[PDB]
Amino acid sequence: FDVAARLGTLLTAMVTPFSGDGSLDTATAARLANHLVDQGCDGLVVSGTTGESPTTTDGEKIELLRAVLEAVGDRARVIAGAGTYDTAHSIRLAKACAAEGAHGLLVVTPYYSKPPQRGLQAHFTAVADATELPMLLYDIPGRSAVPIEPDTIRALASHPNIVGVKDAKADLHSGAQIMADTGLAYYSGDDALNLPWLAMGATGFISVIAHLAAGQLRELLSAFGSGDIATARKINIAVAPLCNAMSRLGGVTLSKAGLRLQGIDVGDPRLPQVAATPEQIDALAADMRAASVLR
Amino acid sequence: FDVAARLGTLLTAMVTPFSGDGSLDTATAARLANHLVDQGCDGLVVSGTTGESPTTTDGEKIELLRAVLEAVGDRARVIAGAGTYDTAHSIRLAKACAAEGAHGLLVVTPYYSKPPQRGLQAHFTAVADATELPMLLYDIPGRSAVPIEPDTIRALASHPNIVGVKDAKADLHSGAQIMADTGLAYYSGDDALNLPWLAMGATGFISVIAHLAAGQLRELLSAFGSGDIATARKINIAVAPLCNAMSRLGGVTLSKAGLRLQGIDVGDPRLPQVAATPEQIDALAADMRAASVLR
Amino acid sequence: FDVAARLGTLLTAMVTPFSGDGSLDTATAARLANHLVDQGCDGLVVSGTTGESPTTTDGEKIELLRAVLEAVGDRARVIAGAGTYDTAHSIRLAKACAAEGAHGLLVVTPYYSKPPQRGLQAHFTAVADATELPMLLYDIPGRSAVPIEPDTIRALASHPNIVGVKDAKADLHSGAQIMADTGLAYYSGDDALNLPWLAMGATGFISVIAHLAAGQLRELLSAFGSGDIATARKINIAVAPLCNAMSRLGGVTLSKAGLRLQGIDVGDPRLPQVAATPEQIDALAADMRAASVLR
Amino acid sequence: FDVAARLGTLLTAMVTPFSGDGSLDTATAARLANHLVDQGCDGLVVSGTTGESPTTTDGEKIELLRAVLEAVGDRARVIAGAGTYDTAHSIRLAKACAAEGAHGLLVVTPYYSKPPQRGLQAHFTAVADATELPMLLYDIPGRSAVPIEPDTIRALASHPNIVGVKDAKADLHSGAQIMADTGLAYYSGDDALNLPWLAMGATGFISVIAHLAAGQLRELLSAFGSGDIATARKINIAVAPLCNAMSRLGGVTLSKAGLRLQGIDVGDPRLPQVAATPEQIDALAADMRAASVLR
Ligand SMILES: [Mg+2]
Ligand SMILES: [Mg+2]
Ligand SMILES: [Mg+2]
Ligand SMILES: [Mg+2]
Ligand SMILES: [Mg+2]
Ligand SMILES: [Mg+2]
Ligand SMILES: [Mg+2]
Ligand SMILES: [Mg+2]
Ligand SMILES: [Mg+2]
Repeated sequence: FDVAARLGTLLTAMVTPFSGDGSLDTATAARLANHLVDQGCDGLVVSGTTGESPTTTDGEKIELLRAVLEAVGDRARVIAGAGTYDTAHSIRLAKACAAEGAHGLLVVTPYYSKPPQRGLQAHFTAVADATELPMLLYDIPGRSAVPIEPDTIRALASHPNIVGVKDAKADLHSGAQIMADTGLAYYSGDDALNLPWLAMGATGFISVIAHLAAGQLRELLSAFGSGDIATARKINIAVAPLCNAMSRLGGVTLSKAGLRLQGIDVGDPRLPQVAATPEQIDALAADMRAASVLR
Repeated sequence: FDVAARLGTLLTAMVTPFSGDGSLDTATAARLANHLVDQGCDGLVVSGTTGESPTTTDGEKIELLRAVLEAVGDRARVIAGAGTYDTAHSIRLAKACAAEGAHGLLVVTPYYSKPPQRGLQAHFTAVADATELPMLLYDIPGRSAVPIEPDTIRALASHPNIVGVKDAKADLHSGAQIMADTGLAYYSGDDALNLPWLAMGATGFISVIAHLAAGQLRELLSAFGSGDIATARKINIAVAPLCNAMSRLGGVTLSKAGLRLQGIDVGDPRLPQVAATPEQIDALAADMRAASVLR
Repeated sequence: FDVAARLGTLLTAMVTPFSGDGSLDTATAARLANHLVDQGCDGLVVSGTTGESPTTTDGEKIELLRAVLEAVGDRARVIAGAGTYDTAHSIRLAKACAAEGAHGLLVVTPYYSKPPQRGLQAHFTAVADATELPMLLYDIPGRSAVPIEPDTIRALASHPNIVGVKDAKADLHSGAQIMADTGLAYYSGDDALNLPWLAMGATGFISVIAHLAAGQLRELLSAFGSGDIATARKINIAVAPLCNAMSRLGGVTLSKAGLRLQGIDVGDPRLPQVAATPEQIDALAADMRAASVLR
Repeated sequence: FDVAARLGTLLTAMVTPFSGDGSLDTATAARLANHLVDQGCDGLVVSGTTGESPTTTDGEKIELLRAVLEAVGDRARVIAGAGTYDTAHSIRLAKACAAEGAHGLLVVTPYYSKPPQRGLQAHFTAVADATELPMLLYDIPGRSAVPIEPDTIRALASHPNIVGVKDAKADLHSGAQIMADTGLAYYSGDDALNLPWLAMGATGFISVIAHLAAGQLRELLSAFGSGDIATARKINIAVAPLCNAMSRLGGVTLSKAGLRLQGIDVGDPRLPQVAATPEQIDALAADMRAASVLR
């Protein structure tokens, strides 16, 4: 299994565009997907956290997945977010996404209900048992309120269909050892730690700021891969203001406001997420100009 | 607004009983509701966290609410959990619960997606606007990954339908000041802090261990309310092993295993929650014997 | 052993007054000690955290202890802070304080170096063996970077000289069980949790805000003791602004600036602690007016 | 100012050897210093955290510094740990260390007392003003209970003697931006993050596991410096078991037990730190064999 070829190296956790009435806008979704791949992404995650998976319906997730596969599926990998805090629901979503032709699944730690580690294991195993797709665990305790503990990640690595981890936990030392011991592929799921994750052996990024700076993140991956760490560091510093704006706004608000500033209107977030205020737009524009992604 | 009369003073966040095949068991739900009210609860919350709100459908929640209202609605207050991380969904569920005849709503902080405080305010206001029912905010950052900050609670207090807070944040000092300044009623949402919350002015408990020890928690409330803090303290120590077991197991696993030990089978949890192991059952039984609610 | 009589019920963790040249001001220490006892304290802790134990010498600690014993030792209990992160030093200081006539010892968890629990346990028992004085553990992981875990506290309880705990860890449920199981006396070491700790069985307070509001805290203890929880709650709200100021400033800065505002100059802190800025004094005076301890 | 030449690139935060009766063992300190430099360290920190700075006297620290300077000062850089939670004491120690011929100073964030940021700034400025030596800030909030906030680091960067940071805070993103903006040199102060810190631009390591594996850490620095990240990553994995053992034991217990296993007896720790148990020695020996530093 060639993870870089099968899932990608630079993915955006793409926003889900909404029309002015809040409804799903698949035409803009196809335009945005083409834009992000043209800028350097070789894969996309649809209905990740940044895609507002909490506020879209099953039917909207499937419509979006279909539109993005049609738009870019012949030249980029399209990974479907399919996990929730409900194992039966997650299985239904995984099967539906496989039926549409998703290239892989991203499955987040069940949030809010804080299952024990053996419940996390049974959950992820049940989802991995539901389809033949390659599956990435998505470890984000800062959102889900429980981590996937290292012993649990290691147990899940023995599943033939679980191929890697999108990490937003930042235990770089543990991830390095898991990668060495199990061959799971790691993706950085926190843009601030993209470069440290590459140092520890990560395959690539599942990025939020790639909405705005995909070309530079592609240059960073290439520079690092060729051993030119000084250039990778310089690019990382160049895009650092975008990580700073992400910390202020969150990925959903940042991505929808930033794309608008770049001339790609993707609508507003759905409640309880909120659109950036005029003052926040002004501060975001300043960071984007500093990062050379806005005139 | 007489919160103690309209919502209760001892509520159980009732489990949702499932049959052996995992389906909803409304017959057992009615039997359990009657048991908990006969043992001392003057209200019940249906489809709270402990009721496995993540893994039940809208239709199951409504069918359960109807069954519990028909069983105990003439002699106890029935509060419906109606909040998720999706504002549009939360509004639909609140309206459906009001149409069934719920006496009040429990609305948790949107989990996982980490909206900003102004998004929380818009979310809670939208849900509070949706029906004429009294509403409790449910502040549990250890599950939802964001708190309701005190400025946000104070802003929401002026909504005519928002009457109180189920607190699982444990900021007793902040809650005391909010109670004093706004008149919001507070309920303890963490059995470990039941007695500290009463000292600070809380109206009562929305309890997990009341599944097993409702009679003693009623005595605790009566002892504290009569001025016999020493006896309230002794009762709190008596039921402390149940709080310890809840820390080990979580409320869902604890409540379903403990009720089975007491002879009221309510089925097992739905994944990703899990039934207690044999070792956990033995340790739980020991705590229940220590708390005089078994054998 | 009568802890309330031997150690007290309302203690101030007294500041150490410094003269204009920075030296120890024992005349002001005696004046302050008399003031705090006259206002309602029945004991004092000298060279606690609030007494700037980090920046005073052993000789200054002994001179302060001597001055306070002379001033109030016949009508109040004087407890000496004697613990550091160095077991040999802690033993030396404990012996010197006992030789001066201290009535008891306060011994903080070794800070910074993060010993394992068995090292903490060896440390505390070695200090407890050094003198025949009664000793309080001081559990403050937010400062020392490690807690005294409950199994460790329970093991230390069987030492005859270890009679209680000054708690700044806020695990009210664990402390309640430890008091019931072991008979250790608890003192609130966090003013915001004074009333919760009383509800769980604490003997009293080792207080910072008693520098400014000792009379009201004595009234709180009396009201709680007589079962007038409504009055205790009302006093607790009345002094809450002082707790808020303490959260902004820390105890050392708050106590020295607040005493100065009340007309009792005790000098300024030693670096790295700092005196309140002009705007901090303005904000502190507002909280003191709200708490009725400043005109 | 050539930080790599003036302070080094691979430093050990060297243990302080004690004799059987616990007294300072300067002959063994000189022997250990020569060993660590021969193995690849080009500098040493004496009386850091791992050097048991909490439990040694000023006189012992100066005797140790004198002995280590005599042993290796002509061919390695000898940095003196000079910071405590007492600014006046820290200044005395810094001046005494400069008088002995130390090549630089390592100054930890004042621990336990939680000064505000302006107090930290005044503290570090006062210590930096006390000598002509180059000085490293040591940011370790997990031990000291307060961080050096980025604004504070940036303010201190302007001091001519403050030349860099030993980081154990792990905010790699902030450290990268600080290095870019100020030119401060960063050293990894947590072996688990050595490789990520190099990726972000760190100058080298102030290491604990270098007591046992200095040769491999030197190879790691050399491979990374030459752009051979794959080899650096493989060496980092090879020594990862030592980082795991550090997490279980702490640096003081690990280093003294591991050196003894290698045939370099440096005595035992001073209370409250403790010597490894037989079971801990067995588990440590397994990790050392895995890392190829024990037969
Ligand atoms: Mg939904
Ligand atoms: Mg659902
Ligand atoms: Mg209305
Ligand atoms: Mg209201
Ligand atoms: Mg000293
Ligand atoms: Mg004795
Ligand atoms: Mg004892
Ligand atoms: Mg000392
Ligand atoms: Mg400088």
